[PDB]
Amino acid sequence: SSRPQKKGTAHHMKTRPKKTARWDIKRGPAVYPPLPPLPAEWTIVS
RNA sequence: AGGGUGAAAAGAACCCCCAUCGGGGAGUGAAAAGAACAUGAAACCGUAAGCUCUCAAGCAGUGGGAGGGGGACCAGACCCUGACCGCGUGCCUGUUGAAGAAUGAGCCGGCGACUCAUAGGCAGUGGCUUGGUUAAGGGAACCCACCGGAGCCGUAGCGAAAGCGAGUCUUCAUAGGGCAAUUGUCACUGCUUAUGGACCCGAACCUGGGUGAUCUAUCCAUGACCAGGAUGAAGCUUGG
RNA sequence: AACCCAGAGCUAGCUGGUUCUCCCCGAAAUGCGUUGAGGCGCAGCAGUUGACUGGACAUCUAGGGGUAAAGCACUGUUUCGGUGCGGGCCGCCGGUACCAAAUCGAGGCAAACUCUGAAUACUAGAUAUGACCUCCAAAUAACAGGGGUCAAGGUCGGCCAGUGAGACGAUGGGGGAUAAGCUUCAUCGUCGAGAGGGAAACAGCCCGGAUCACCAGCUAAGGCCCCUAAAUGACCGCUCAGUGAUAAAGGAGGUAGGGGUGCAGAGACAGCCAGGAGGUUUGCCUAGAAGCAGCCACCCUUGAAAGAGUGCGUAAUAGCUCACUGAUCGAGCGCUCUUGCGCCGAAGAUGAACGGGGCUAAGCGGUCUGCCGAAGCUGUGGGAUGUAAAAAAACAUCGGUAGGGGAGCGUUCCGUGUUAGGGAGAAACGCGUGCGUGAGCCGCGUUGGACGAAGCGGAAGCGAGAAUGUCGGCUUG
RNA sequence: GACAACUCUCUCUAAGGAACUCGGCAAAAUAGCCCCGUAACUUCGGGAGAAGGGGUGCCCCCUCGGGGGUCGAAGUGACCAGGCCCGGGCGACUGUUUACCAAAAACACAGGUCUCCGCAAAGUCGUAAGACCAUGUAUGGGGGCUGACGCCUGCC
RNA sequence: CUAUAACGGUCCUAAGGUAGCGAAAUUCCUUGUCGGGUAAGUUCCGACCCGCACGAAAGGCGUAACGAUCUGGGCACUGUCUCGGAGAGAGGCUCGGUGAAAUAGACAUGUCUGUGAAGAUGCGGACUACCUGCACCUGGACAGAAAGACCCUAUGAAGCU
RNA sequence: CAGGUAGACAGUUUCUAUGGGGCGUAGGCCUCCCAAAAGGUAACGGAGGCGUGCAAAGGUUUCCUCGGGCCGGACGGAGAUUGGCCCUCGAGUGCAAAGGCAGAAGGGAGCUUGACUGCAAGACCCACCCGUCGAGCAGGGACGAAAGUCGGCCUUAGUGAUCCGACGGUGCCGAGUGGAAGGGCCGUCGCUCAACGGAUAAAAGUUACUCUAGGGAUAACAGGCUGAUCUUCCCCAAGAGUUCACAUCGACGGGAAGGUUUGGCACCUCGAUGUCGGCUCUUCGCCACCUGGGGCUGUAGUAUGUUCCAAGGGUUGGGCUGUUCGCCCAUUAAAGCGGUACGUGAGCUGGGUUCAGAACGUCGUGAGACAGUUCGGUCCAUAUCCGGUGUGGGCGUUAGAGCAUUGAGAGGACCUUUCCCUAGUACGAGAGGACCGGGAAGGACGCACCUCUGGUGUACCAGUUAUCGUGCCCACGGUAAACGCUGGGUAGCCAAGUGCGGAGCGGAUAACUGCUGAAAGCAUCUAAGUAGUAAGCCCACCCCAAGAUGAGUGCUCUCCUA
RNA sequence: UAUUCUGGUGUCCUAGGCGUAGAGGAACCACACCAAUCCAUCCCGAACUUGGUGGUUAAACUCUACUGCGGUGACGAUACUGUAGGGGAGGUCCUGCGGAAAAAUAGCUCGACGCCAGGAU
Ligand SMILES: [Mg+2]
Ligand SMILES: [Mg+2]
Ligand SMILES: [Mg+2]
Ligand SMILES: [Mg+2]
Ligand SMILES: [Mg+2]
Ligand SMILES: [Mg+2]
Ligand SMILES: [Mg+2]
Ligand SMILES: [Mg+2]
Ligand SMILES: [Mg+2]
Ligand SMILES: [Mg+2]
Ligand SMILES: [Mg+2]
Ligand SMILES: [Mg+2]
Ligand SMILES: [Mg+2]
Ligand SMILES: [Mg+2]
Ligand SMILES: [Mg+2]
Ligand SMILES: [Mg+2]
Ligand SMILES: [Mg+2]
Ligand SMILES: [Mg+2]
Ligand SMILES: [Mg+2]
Ligand SMILES: [Mg+2]
Ligand SMILES: [Mg+2]
Ligand SMILES: [Mg+2]
Ligand SMILES: [Mg+2]
Ligand SMILES: [Mg+2]
Ligand SMILES: [Mg+2]
Ligand SMILES: [Mg+2]
Ligand SMILES: [Mg+2]
Ligand SMILES: [Mg+2]
Ligand SMILES: [Mg+2]
Ligand SMILES: [Mg+2]
Ligand SMILES: [Mg+2]
Ligand SMILES: [Mg+2]
Ligand SMILES: [Mg+2]
Ligand SMILES: [Mg+2]
Ligand SMILES: [Mg+2]
Ligand SMILES: [Mg+2]
Ligand SMILES: [Mg+2]
Ligand SMILES: [Mg+2]
Ligand SMILES: [Mg+2]
Ligand SMILES: [Mg+2]
Ligand SMILES: [Mg+2]
Ligand SMILES: [Mg+2]
Ligand SMILES: [Mg+2]
Ligand SMILES: [Mg+2]
Ligand SMILES: [Mg+2]
Ligand SMILES: [Mg+2]
Ligand SMILES: [Mg+2]
Ligand SMILES: [Mg+2]
Ligand SMILES: [Mg+2]
Ligand SMILES: [Mg+2]
Ligand SMILES: [Mg+2]
Ligand SMILES: [Mg+2]
Ligand SMILES: [Mg+2]
Ligand SMILES: [Mg+2]
Ligand SMILES: [Mg+2]
Ligand SMILES: [Mg+2]
Ligand SMILES: [Mg+2]
Ligand SMILES: [Mg+2]
Ligand SMILES: [Mg+2]
Ligand SMILES: [Mg+2]
Ligand SMILES: [Mg+2]
Ligand SMILES: [Mg+2]
Ligand SMILES: [Mg+2]
Ligand SMILES: [Mg+2]
Ligand SMILES: [Mg+2]
Ligand SMILES: [Mg+2]
Ligand SMILES: [Mg+2]
Ligand SMILES: [Mg+2]
Ligand SMILES: [Mg+2]
Ligand SMILES: [Mg+2]
Ligand SMILES: [Mg+2]
Ligand SMILES: [Mg+2]
Ligand SMILES: [Mg+2]
Ligand SMILES: [Mg+2]
Ligand SMILES: [Mg+2]
Ligand SMILES: [Mg+2]
Ligand SMILES: [Mg+2]
Ligand SMILES: [Mg+2]
Ligand SMILES: [Mg+2]
Ligand SMILES: [Mg+2]
Ligand SMILES: [Mg+2]
Ligand SMILES: [Mg+2]
Ligand SMILES: [Mg+2]
Ligand SMILES: [Mg+2]
Ligand SMILES: [Mg+2]
Ligand SMILES: [Mg+2]
Ligand SMILES: [Mg+2]
Ligand SMILES: [Mg+2]
Ligand SMILES: [Mg+2]
Ligand SMILES: [Mg+2]
Ligand SMILES: [Mg+2]
Ligand SMILES: [Mg+2]
Ligand SMILES: [Mg+2]
Ligand SMILES: [Mg+2]
Ligand SMILES: [Mg+2]
Ligand SMILES: [Mg+2]
Ligand SMILES: [Mg+2]
Ligand SMILES: [Mg+2]
Ligand SMILES: [Mg+2]
Ligand SMILES: [Mg+2]
Ligand SMILES: [Mg+2]
Ligand SMILES: [Mg+2]
Ligand SMILES: [Mg+2]
Ligand SMILES: [Mg+2]
Ligand SMILES: [Mg+2]
Ligand SMILES: [Mg+2]
Ligand SMILES: [Mg+2]
Ligand SMILES: [Mg+2]
Ligand SMILES: [Mg+2]
Ligand SMILES: [Mg+2]
Ligand SMILES: [Mg+2]
Ligand SMILES: [Mg+2]
Ligand SMILES: [Mg+2]
Ligand SMILES: [Mg+2]
Ligand SMILES: [Mg+2]
Ligand SMILES: [Mg+2]
Ligand SMILES: [Mg+2]
Ligand SMILES: [Mg+2]
Ligand SMILES: [Mg+2]
Ligand SMILES: [Mg+2]
Ligand SMILES: [Mg+2]
Ligand SMILES: [Mg+2]
Ligand SMILES: [Mg+2]
Ligand SMILES: [Mg+2]
Ligand SMILES: [Mg+2]
Ligand SMILES: [Mg+2]
Ligand SMILES: [Mg+2]
Ligand SMILES: [Mg+2]
Ligand SMILES: [Mg+2]
Ligand SMILES: [Mg+2]
Ligand SMILES: [Mg+2]
Ligand SMILES: [Mg+2]
Ligand SMILES: [Mg+2]
Ligand SMILES: [Mg+2]
Ligand SMILES: [Mg+2]
Ligand SMILES: [Mg+2]
Ligand SMILES: [Mg+2]
Ligand SMILES: [Mg+2]
Ligand SMILES: [Mg+2]
Ligand SMILES: [Mg+2]
Ligand SMILES: [Mg+2]
Ligand SMILES: [Mg+2]
Ligand SMILES: [Mg+2]
Ligand SMILES: [Mg+2]
Ligand SMILES: [Mg+2]
Ligand SMILES: [Mg+2]
Ligand SMILES: [Mg+2]
Ligand SMILES: [Mg+2]
Ligand SMILES: [Mg+2]
Ligand SMILES: [Mg+2]
Ligand SMILES: [Mg+2]
Ligand SMILES: [Mg+2]
Ligand SMILES: [Mg+2]
Ligand SMILES: [Mg+2]
Ligand SMILES: [Mg+2]
Ligand SMILES: [Mg+2]
Ligand SMILES: [Mg+2]
Ligand SMILES: [Mg+2]
Ligand SMILES: [Mg+2]
Ligand SMILES: [Mg+2]
Ligand SMILES: [Mg+2]
Ligand SMILES: [Mg+2]
Ligand SMILES: [Mg+2]
Ligand SMILES: [Mg+2]
Ligand SMILES: [Mg+2]
Repeated sequence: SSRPQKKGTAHHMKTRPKKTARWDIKRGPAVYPPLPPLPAEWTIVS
């Protein structure tokens, strides 16, 4: 055998998970319409 | 190495277990503090009561908490236990890097290491700045009032030096260049530096002075010892 | 080179150890010199303190250069070609198809070659508000400006540290075997000194830099059959090898596609029927060579077609069969590439060993949308440090080893003090639904039996888990 | 007490007989006494207990060893008590030695040879005084190398 | 005749190894080659000489006797062995009495494989495993008994030349 | 007092990196490359130089152009001197290399001494110490008509801090004062201080007699990484093989795997994590030595050759070695190769770490030394845990028991050689001589066993020696360790003795051989579907076995009294 | 003031150079010829020097023209690369955003600009 193996960090570089697919990279958080302005949390009644 | 019964031996009569020791009562005493006696932590050894483990894999915990128990007054809380699920590669040292199969610690409690003196530098605080300060020494014993200006720091530099001096050395030349044309000090506290063992513990050694020949190495004096058996040199006498 | 004592706490650039808490900042493993290499001096890069400053992050322009690429103008190198002085062999002063400089033509190569020559990098200059609340303009919005606050780089010094064994990864290279988790340099990233998520586990790969609380929310990297959070989602293609965990040359009617080129409707491929002749037994060679041991030639004729013969066969013939042609059959078929995914090549030593179970998708490409996913970001509350000099209110900030700075707690003792308090129970010992960022404090006792706080100050034999420490006590076996 | 494995101190083991093993390590074997016999080799002393063989108890009889009988599987019946032979190296020999991992081929040795020393000697120990050498005197005393006996000991 | 070299030439030294021995306690290559002993011989004996690198008082070559010497072979003999067996004692084992030690971070202390400072009970994935004794066995725990004798360092120590 | 002179004696020194051994080599400076177009930059990376030289090779004024082709010219030739045309920087420049430089920095001529004194703004380089460039100013000059140039050299190497001394100068100091001695200052000289930032003026070895503190920051073994070397293949096919590349070989080259050889690395442990052989004891891999089944053959037969599947079993006994290796003897079916830390040292034992003694050869003056040889030479261990082989208790198994079993799972064993029928039949001209299927005897191994043959048999029985007891004879007893010594021996235990075992027209496969048969109207062992077939795999055989917590099923028994 | 021409003299530059063909003699520049007291040749009045002649555009220089050589040289695209990733056992390949050659060809090129003296218009 004239080929080596992948030890330690080398091996990590090779084997770590990646999304190659151009479509999954370009995804993102959903865009939800804004919320109507909400009331005051707690009010003091005197 | 081995300290502390009580104020006082009042150190426990008498009965019981009973060969003695040891104990349980009674009695002494504020207390038994009962002679292995004063406070009496930890390791370690147990005894009892509450919950719980015998299909289980785990640096023993932690977040969640089934079921069961306990002392409450803010009874929806606290405390003990712990069905099962999740997460969780002892500590130190030292390393590019450790859970390491890298070193170190059996466990528990004590002892155990940047100290002191004196100087130098710097910082922080004061005191004086009619410059600052005293050293040894003297002191109603110490401390301390009051002394003690000898010293020391700051007020002029340049130059090897004579020497000159707000200048001076280098120069034929100030022509240029160099260096100068100003500055507090005495304490206390801290950080560092230096000198002494100088953060602690740890060598093999080095030298000086003694002590050893009852062991062993040689010898010296004077004693003692070596069962039993073989073999048969010289020499000597016999005779060719 | 005895022993004991003394100098002696010898000396040890070496190894081990060096004890309370919280807050802020925070490295280096490089260069030079060294009887130096595991030490040290200075520099580089901490911290704290002052003095000057005006930047940094971006944007554009300008400089010089000789790397990457490229090239043959020089220096080498090199192949063949053209021409050839120059040499070898022969003759007798005669011959040739033999080796060869320079130049030409063609074609290359180069760390120590350059007529050329980038990108970045370096040096320099010039252009441009970092955010947030307010005032605001008849005034609303926005814009403009005033005002206020905050954040942000650098040189020179003072005081005073560590560091001077680095590791891998990306990239450029040298040594080595374009071997090594090897080694040695250069520009960077992470680890060192960095927790969290993804990587089955997994210093150095990817995301992200942890003030703290929350049984809230949105996301990054990465994921969505069950173990195990989210789609047993959607729509296109592919794979049949459990490929989906790894390796090459090479092999191949594997398979799904794409592109050229042959033919054909007077019938193309395969099958089946027949023919496959004459010269001639071609010449040579040979005992023989007759298509078929070997050598050379490989034409011609009759023809629908038939090679002086593709293979078998004979001692040599014969014989079988192929190339090619007519017929039959009636719609595709030939030989070429080339992608994608597979197959074989592919074989080790304790036992599935490639996360498991499993899956023809739960594998692989391509496209669409939901969700999960961290200590990142948001939400709601507390703390601290810097502005900063009381607050309060802002804004920013708060990972951290070596290491530096700030703020504290506790122990014994002294001053106040022959203190307050204490046989109406001190110290100590044991406890706490008490209060602190912690060191700890405050309170309580069916223990204990005589001392002794707080405050405001002072001093140290002042804090222990590590020293094969050390002395006692007690285990384990 | 019991009578496992295994270890150790011991006895025995069919057929074989060193095949074991680094190596016959350890075991087994031999063994006294009397009688016969006894090699190479030699420094003529040895070798030599060479090797190898026979006999052995208890009774009577004869002579002062011999004959006859008789038991036993076995008679020096236990204990005690040599295995031997053929070779080679090294060292002549008996001796000495590393207390506690080495007993030898190392050390010694008789012998050899060199050299110093005439006596108030050389040599050794003492700062010195002096002591040893030696109450000796070159057939003696120091020191160096070699190592019986045999053959020798070459060149520079 | 292949060969070898008594014999010559030259070189250099103070001079160039004579007698005797020789694969040896000396021989590297090397288990030299030959002969013997053995069914088979890296040892042994004899001889060759090509003495890496014998040699003449650091003695050379012989040698009878001697040796708890080193080394080869042979007869006798045997559990040394083929290939183990049985027995006796002292332990081991049970019961009563007395009663240690080295060791020890804490240990609730499986296997395979993978990972990892590159050989894991302790991290991952599977697999296997009721709790706990006793007798035996010694593969592991990088098992235990402190400076690693070997290698390097130290401007260490000592002895010796 | 002086000179000489003994490691007899004393104190000390003996560098760093080599390949972390000897040995010689290297250590400062300069140029080029590496060096990634600023500068800087390492390697035991690749090339070379320097430790000076010139009185002109310096200064200046002024003039000039080298080299290389081709041609002419007495000797004279390839090449000397001379003439001429073409190319234009290819020569030169004291000496390396680099960068420069053509009416020049290159060649010549004339005059010289600036190869000056006093200096110096500012820069570059920079840890420091050093190092480099320099406009400008004054003095006194050289050359030049003058402008101007000149503080050595086209540039970059040609060097050495400090202390100390030496010579020449000097308006300085001069220990009461005057002088002197001696010093200061300026100029300069003196080290291969070359280990070149120089430790002193002055310095080598050795330790296996050794020791201390440390680290393996650095090796020796093993582990890991790597795989050059090694081992096993595959690709191409020049040929060989009567014809014929591919029965069998396969040159020139290529592509791999493995991790067993010799290595590289230094990640690993240094304290007591240690190499090669045997003994005992396993176990696993397959690249298959034999045994089972096949394909091809240049296979007639027997026997081969090569290759495919196959690791269930097997793989002897000796002479020789420290050995891995290897050689032989006699067998054998065959006497396989590897891994497991030499697999195995808290299981055993030899060497090896050649420890201290000694001797030989050799090196060294020497102490001593040797990957030379030789003789001698101490490794301990009561098992805590895991792991194992056995053997119990507890508890579970849903009321408690006693028996009998099913069998998930686990193991043991299924091995092999001759000979004889078949048949001297096929096969072959003969010589030779089968496949297939039957039968016996053996081997090894396993399971038992004691009838026989034995071994032991300290239960016993007999002889017998010495001796002391029982009063003495007789006869017995003790002792001669754990039989005094011998001769026998039953039961037990045991083997060399005796038996027995290895069975399967069961199941499913590997290779291979096949039948029907498409995709490609042909063919094809395969795509559908099936048939044969292996010492292999699984059931059957033999023991264990419901803690098989999934704790099974069956039969029976017992649950009183108040 | 212009313009044209000759000679001198510079600066800028794309470095204007060689070749072929043509033009210039009144002026200007040059050679040609002749003689050597200043000076001159390592030999030579060749060069350099002083003083004459009056010949010629032959050489030289000058001016116009021309791509044959020479010099210069794109646009595009490609190689390379900065940064953000991806593939491969590796040697090395690929993508996005930004920069961007060398070579080769297409073209360009027979310089530009200024002062002085001297003629001519
Ligand atoms: Mg490999
Ligand atoms: Mg991984
Ligand atoms: Mg995403
Ligand atoms: Mg009483
Ligand atoms: Mg009594
Ligand atoms: Mg009493
Ligand atoms: Mg009472
Ligand atoms: Mg009372
Ligand atoms: Mg008490
Ligand atoms: Mg279970
Ligand atoms: Mg458990
Ligand atoms: Mg470590
Ligand atoms: Mg370490
Ligand atoms: Mg301790
Ligand atoms: Mg320990
Ligand atoms: Mg203390
Ligand atoms: Mg200190
Ligand atoms: Mg002090
Ligand atoms: Mg005495
Ligand atoms: Mg005495
Ligand atoms: Mg005595
Ligand atoms: Mg006497
Ligand atoms: Mg006596
Ligand atoms: Mg006697
Ligand atoms: Mg001593
Ligand atoms: Mg001390
Ligand atoms: Mg002292
Ligand atoms: Mg010292
Ligand atoms: Mg910070
Ligand atoms: Mg050091
Ligand atoms: Mg700083
Ligand atoms: Mg440029
Ligand atoms: Mg260039
Ligand atoms: Mg290039
Ligand atoms: Mg190129
Ligand atoms: Mg060229
Ligand atoms: Mg060309
Ligand atoms: Mg280059
Ligand atoms: Mg150019
Ligand atoms: Mg250009
Ligand atoms: Mg840029
Ligand atoms: Mg350094
Ligand atoms: Mg280093
Ligand atoms: Mg790296
Ligand atoms: Mg490069
Ligand atoms: Mg290569
Ligand atoms: Mg560190
Ligand atoms: Mg970081
Ligand atoms: Mg990051
Ligand atoms: Mg943040
Ligand atoms: Mg933060
Ligand atoms: Mg979401
Ligand atoms: Mg789910
Ligand atoms: Mg789906
Ligand atoms: Mg797979
Ligand atoms: Mg035929
Ligand atoms: Mg899976
Ligand atoms: Mg969160
Ligand atoms: Mg947090
Ligand atoms: Mg938080
Ligand atoms: Mg945050
Ligand atoms: Mg605050
Ligand atoms: Mg604040
Ligand atoms: Mg404040
Ligand atoms: Mg912090
Ligand atoms: Mg710190
Ligand atoms: Mg107190
Ligand atoms: Mg007190
Ligand atoms: Mg308190
Ligand atoms: Mg009282
Ligand atoms: Mg103290
Ligand atoms: Mg105990
Ligand atoms: Mg017994
Ligand atoms: Mg006996
Ligand atoms: Mg026997
Ligand atoms: Mg016999
Ligand atoms: Mg013996
Ligand atoms: Mg015996
Ligand atoms: Mg006899
Ligand atoms: Mg004899
Ligand atoms: Mg011998
Ligand atoms: Mg002797
Ligand atoms: Mg001894
Ligand atoms: Mg002896
Ligand atoms: Mg001796
Ligand atoms: Mg005398
Ligand atoms: Mg001797
Ligand atoms: Mg021999
Ligand atoms: Mg040998
Ligand atoms: Mg032998
Ligand atoms: Mg020799
Ligand atoms: Mg001699
Ligand atoms: Mg003899
Ligand atoms: Mg003796
Ligand atoms: Mg037995
Ligand atoms: Mg006993
Ligand atoms: Mg357990
Ligand atoms: Mg690994
Ligand atoms: Mg493992
Ligand atoms: Mg765990
Ligand atoms: Mg064990
Ligand atoms: Mg044992
Ligand atoms: Mg462990
Ligand atoms: Mg040193
Ligand atoms: Mg020293
Ligand atoms: Mg000495
Ligand atoms: Mg650069
Ligand atoms: Mg550079
Ligand atoms: Mg270098
Ligand atoms: Mg000159
Ligand atoms: Mg001037
Ligand atoms: Mg010159
Ligand atoms: Mg000096
Ligand atoms: Mg005087
Ligand atoms: Mg005077
Ligand atoms: Mg005086
Ligand atoms: Mg005087
Ligand atoms: Mg001067
Ligand atoms: Mg030095
Ligand atoms: Mg130096
Ligand atoms: Mg010196
Ligand atoms: Mg020795
Ligand atoms: Mg010593
Ligand atoms: Mg290991
Ligand atoms: Mg082939
Ligand atoms: Mg290391
Ligand atoms: Mg150990
Ligand atoms: Mg196979
Ligand atoms: Mg045949
Ligand atoms: Mg097999
Ligand atoms: Mg097997
Ligand atoms: Mg086998
Ligand atoms: Mg057979
Ligand atoms: Mg072995
Ligand atoms: Mg072991
Ligand atoms: Mg010698
Ligand atoms: Mg011995
Ligand atoms: Mg146990
Ligand atoms: Mg039950
Ligand atoms: Mg049964
Ligand atoms: Mg079954
Ligand atoms: Mg089971
Ligand atoms: Mg069977
Ligand atoms: Mg027949
Ligand atoms: Mg048969
Ligand atoms: Mg029997
Ligand atoms: Mg019987
Ligand atoms: Mg018997
Ligand atoms: Mg009697
Ligand atoms: Mg008796
Ligand atoms: Mg089948
Ligand atoms: Mg077939
Ligand atoms: Mg068909
Ligand atoms: Mg099928
Ligand atoms: Mg079968
Ligand atoms: Mg049951
Ligand atoms: Mg159940
Ligand atoms: Mg141009
Ligand atoms: Mg132009
Ligand atoms: Mg003309
Ligand atoms: Mg042109
Ligand atoms: Mg372009
Ligand atoms: Mg990239
Ligand atoms: Mg350009
Ligand atoms: Mg171009």
